[PDB]
Amino acid sequence: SRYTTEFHELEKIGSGGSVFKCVKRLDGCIYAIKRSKKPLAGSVDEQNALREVYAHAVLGQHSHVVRYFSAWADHMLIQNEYCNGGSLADAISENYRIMSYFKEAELKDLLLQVGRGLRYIHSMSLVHMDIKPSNIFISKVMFKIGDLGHVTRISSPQVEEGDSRFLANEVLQENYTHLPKADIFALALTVVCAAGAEPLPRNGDQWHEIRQGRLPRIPQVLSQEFTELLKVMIHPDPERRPSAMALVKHSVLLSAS
Ligand SMILES: Cn1cc(CCO)c2c3c(c(-c4ccccc4Cl)cc21)C(=O)NC3=O
Ligand SMILES: [Cl-]
Repeated sequence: SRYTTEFHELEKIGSGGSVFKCVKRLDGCIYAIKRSKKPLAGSVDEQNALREVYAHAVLGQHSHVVRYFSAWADHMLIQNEYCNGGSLADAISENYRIMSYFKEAELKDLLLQVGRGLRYIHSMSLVHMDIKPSNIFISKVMFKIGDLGHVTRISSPQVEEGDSRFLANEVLQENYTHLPKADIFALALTVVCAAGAEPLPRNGDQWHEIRQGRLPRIPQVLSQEFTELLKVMIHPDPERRPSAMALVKHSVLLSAS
């Protein structure tokens, strides 16, 4: 196999199939390589599997999207940029336990970086559809969007919904008029997680209350300007939320730019 002869496996970094940290023998370099069961040819699962690859391959010029090098094929493999700093989810678990979270200046920088990623994705007429901390990777720290498995075209009539902790009500209601603002809503909840919040609910009354536009408790004092920008980003009306372009140019974020 090309995987075996081309790469030396260093360590398993993800299970689900598996992602390994590998050194390509020819270029000396470390890559994250994801191995999955190859779906039946011409199936709906294969189409979903191939969109991730097509997405990766138009989304390779961006500072805040994980770079793609190659993909090939009873397994499919994708070889991406290895991010040395881990996921934002793991940074956020380490913080949780030590009672020291991202401070406001770092929450702004996270928000702005990912927001530039989404601006790039959105201007490609694409949407990500699973923005959450386990799909933001760290490598000045850099934040990069990864895991392009739910990526779709912006006017798509059918959608695979992302994680329910981070899901906009209108997407759940099957309303895809404003898909870009689903990414916006998930970015805000991602930032709240990073600020120190309790694990987000997956359903039930607390789930609904957030979808009414109310921020979860944040165990630290943020400026009103900043808090207000997070709240508008979870507004029940997707049209009231900022576009990624509006986000990155927002005055609240100027001091991060
Ligand atoms: C579980 N896991 C951990 C990591 C490294 C964090 O230090 C990781 C990465 C990726 C991916 C990934 C996600 C989705 C599709 C393909 C890949 Cl290679 C998954 C990763 C990826 O594309 N780049 C990564 O670093
Ligand atoms: Cl997560």
